[PDB]
Amino acid sequence: MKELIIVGAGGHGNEISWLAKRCGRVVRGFLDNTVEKQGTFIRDIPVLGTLDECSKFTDCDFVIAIGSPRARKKIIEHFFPEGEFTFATLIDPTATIGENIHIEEGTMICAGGILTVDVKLGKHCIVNTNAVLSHGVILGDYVTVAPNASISGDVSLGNIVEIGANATIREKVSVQDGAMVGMGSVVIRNILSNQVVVGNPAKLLKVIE
Amino acid sequence: MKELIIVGAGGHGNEISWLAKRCGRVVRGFLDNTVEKQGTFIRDIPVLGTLDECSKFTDCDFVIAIGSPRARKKIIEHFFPEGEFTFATLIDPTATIGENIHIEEGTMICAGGILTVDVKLGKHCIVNTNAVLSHGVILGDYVTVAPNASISGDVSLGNIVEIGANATIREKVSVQDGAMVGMGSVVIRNILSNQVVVGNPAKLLKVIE
Amino acid sequence: MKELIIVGAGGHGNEISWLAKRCGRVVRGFLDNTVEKQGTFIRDIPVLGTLDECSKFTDCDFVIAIGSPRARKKIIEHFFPEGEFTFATLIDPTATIGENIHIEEGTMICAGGILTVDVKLGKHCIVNTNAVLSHGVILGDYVTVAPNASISGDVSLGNIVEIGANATIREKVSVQDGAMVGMGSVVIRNILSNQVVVGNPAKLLKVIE
Ligand SMILES: CC(=O)SCCNC(=O)CCNC(=O)[C@H](O)C(C)(C)COP(=O)(O)OP(=O)(O)OC[C@H]1O[C@@H](n2cnc3c(N)ncnc32)[C@H](O)[C@@H]1OP(=O)(O)O
Ligand SMILES: CC(=O)SCCNC(=O)CCNC(=O)[C@H](O)C(C)(C)COP(=O)(O)OP(=O)(O)OC[C@H]1O[C@@H](n2cnc3c(N)ncnc32)[C@H](O)[C@@H]1OP(=O)(O)O
Ligand SMILES: CC(=O)SCCNC(=O)CCNC(=O)[C@H](O)C(C)(C)COP(=O)(O)OP(=O)(O)OC[C@H]1O[C@@H](n2cnc3c(N)ncnc32)[C@H](O)[C@@H]1OP(=O)(O)O
Ligand SMILES: Cc1cn([C@H]2C[C@H](O)[C@@H](COP(=O)(O)OP(=O)(O)O)O2)c(=O)[nH]c1=O
Ligand SMILES: Cc1cn([C@H]2C[C@H](O)[C@@H](COP(=O)(O)OP(=O)(O)O)O2)c(=O)[nH]c1=O
Ligand SMILES: Cc1cn([C@H]2C[C@H](O)[C@@H](COP(=O)(O)OP(=O)(O)O)O2)c(=O)[nH]c1=O
Ligand code: NA
Ligand code: NA
Repeated sequence: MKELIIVGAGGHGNEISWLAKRCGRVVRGFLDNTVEKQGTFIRDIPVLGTLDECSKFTDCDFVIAIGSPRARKKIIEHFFPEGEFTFATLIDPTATIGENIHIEEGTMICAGGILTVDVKLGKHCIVNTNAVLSHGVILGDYVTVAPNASISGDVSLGNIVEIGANATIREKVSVQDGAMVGMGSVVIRNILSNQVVVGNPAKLLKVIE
Repeated sequence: MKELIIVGAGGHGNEISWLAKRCGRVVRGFLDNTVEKQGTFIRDIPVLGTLDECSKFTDCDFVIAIGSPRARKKIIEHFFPEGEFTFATLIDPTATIGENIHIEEGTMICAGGILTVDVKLGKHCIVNTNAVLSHGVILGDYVTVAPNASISGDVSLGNIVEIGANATIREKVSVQDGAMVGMGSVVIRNILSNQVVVGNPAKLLKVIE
Repeated sequence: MKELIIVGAGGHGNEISWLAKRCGRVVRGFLDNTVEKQGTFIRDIPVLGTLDECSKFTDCDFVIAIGSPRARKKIIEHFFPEGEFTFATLIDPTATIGENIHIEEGTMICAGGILTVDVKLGKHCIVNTNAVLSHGVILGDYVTVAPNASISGDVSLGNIVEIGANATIREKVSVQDGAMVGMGSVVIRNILSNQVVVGNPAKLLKVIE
């Protein structure tokens, strides 16, 4: 397999370098724009430079290890024009991937995650540690599912949706593009575009756009 | 082992056909009363007919893959008179079954579930994906534990109890027959028969009967 | 390896005898002060006597299998003077221990627990079943993390902190010494010393000292 460039040397990039290693991949390094991170390492893996150096590594697979759905979309749209780069799909050896699971390029399925049956993910999704996506779940592009999220059957998550840590989503709930579910929320109603909901039961906090 | 008939071709039957396959079982097919499902398949496995065709398959093990505790009880009482049929016990290879675990016929323990020590389950129980039953937990017959439920030590769950996804139950809590705990509930008090409780902390919503 | 003495023959000691067995350890027995437990067993393992018999077993490793952080501290300070005894570190074969994980003596990591990267634990910590400690998490001494707790990145847990079952802690939150987070709490603010917080979102209930 090609060596991997990880975009993002923060908390998510730290954990995705670990995922890559567990997947048997060689990480060439990170690209990160943070001034303080130039010349730095995570566990023997160098920050090689800024995102505008990505054209130096067309021989590598990429993943965008940045938790914010919008930040991944923005990076793809600016730095990764269609067909110029290839993207890894990283599935932790301890993740459970069942039957009729469809996962598009750039997606990261972390340790202990469970996707049961008939689950569809778009490009550059994240399913973090110990999260569960039950039967018939659909994710759009650039969806972030945080650790321990509980995504019940037939839930639909639009593009650039974020589901916070240990939140719970009732079966058949639809979450429209750009919405965010706070950590620990108990979601029993559909959510409209760009809405942030929090609490038990989940209620509208604010709109993100 | 005998081939398996799965009663219920909905969301739970979909996931239990997957469980059966993972357990090395051959699923002969589903029985389901849904008109729209006659002549249909889940992933190469046929809906063979209606529940009143169950006497055609006495050479098979059965499981009742229907999430509603009352629906499983009703099906057993009408269609499965004592000693006429045999029932599978399905334990996912990725479920953790510890020591002095007692599980009665027809029970389904799904992927990533954990039963630690001194746990007792009655007949036709479901412990769904990533749920944890800690030391001394007792389930009656026809108990449903949804994905990611957190059932602390020495909790007692009566017959036809349902514990919703990612709910949490305080140690030593008793839940009397027929009660339901909403998804995400934080249960710190005993629950009486047929009560539905929701929220954090869990409070009485309504009575189911 | 040395045979193990487990201090505490209650619910936690029951589960830690199971952990020890899974770790390939031989448990010589329990020490427990409970009058009713003298001459009793858990699953072929005897209660040998009271804690003041610990000097009879300097040839054994010890673990303090008592959930209360303060009870472990009190037992260590009274019965286990510095350098007189050795302590086991027990990590369930189904726990995931990632890279640059530092765990001090007497710590118990239970079945399905996940510590990702750059996690530091002090002495006599407990990480119970299916809990997740994400990148950069730091635990002091005598920290209890209950089943299914969701401890996000860069969270700091002081000494004698207790995090209740299936609680969720927002990234970068600091919890000062002696605080307790109720089961199912959604913690989005720092917590001060000896504070008990409950609920969604977590709010001050009382002070423990
Ligand atoms: C490995 C990893 O670490 S992956 C990362 C895992 N982390 C997550 O999933 C955390 C996701 N983040 C959240 O849930 C945040 O709490 C957010 C984004 C919803 C809101 O954060 P902020 O915009 O900083 O909101 P803030 O904390 O200032 O709170 C504003 C109000 O909303 C409430 N609130 C905010 N978040 C939540 C929540 N998750 N649940 C309940 N109430 C909440 C607050 O109580 C406050 O109410 P008030 O006006 O009555 O005081
Ligand atoms: C693989 C799988 O998918 S397995 C399936 C996993 N799914 C589950 O576990 C979900 C279990 N279902 C639930 O928890 C449901 O929310 C139920 C059954 C408790 C209630 O559903 P309904 O009867 O449809 O109640 P409904 O949604 O109309 O809400 C009624 C009231 O209760 C409240 N409420 C309902 N459920 C909950 C909940 N889980 N938590 C908090 N509040 C709740 C609502 O906010 C509403 O309050 P209001 O009167 O102030 O508006
Ligand atoms: C394998 C295993 O079993 S490991 C063990 C796992 N167990 C745990 O993690 C449980 C931890 N314990 C808790 O969370 C407890 O609920 C505690 C310690 C916070 C409080 O317990 P107590 O001191 O007995 O408080 P009590 O139950 O009397 O409730 C007092 C008030 O706080 C509220 N409250 C208490 N705990 C909680 C909670 N976790 N969430 C929300 N509200 C709570 C009650 O609703 C009550 O409010 P009121 O005054 O409005 O009636
Ligand atoms: C949005 C964005 C972020 N970054 C980097 C800056 C930070 O080091 C990193 C984000 O790290 P951090 O803020 O910890 O968040 P995350 O959980 O997504 O890792 O991403 C870029 O290099 N370019 C970008 O366009
Ligand atoms: C109660 C009941 C249900 N069913 C079928 C109808 C539906 O296809 C199926 C239930 O599917 P569904 O409604 O998705 O719920 P579950 O989560 O339990 O699968 O069970 C019967 O065939 N007979 C019965 O007596
Ligand atoms: C605090 C303390 C407890 N114990 C014992 C008494 C009980 O049997 C046991 C605690 O069991 P229990 O009360 O079930 O709680 P836990 O979850 O910690 O097991 O610890 C001692 O023997 N000495 C002590 O100093
Ligand atoms: Na798990
Ligand atoms: Na959870």
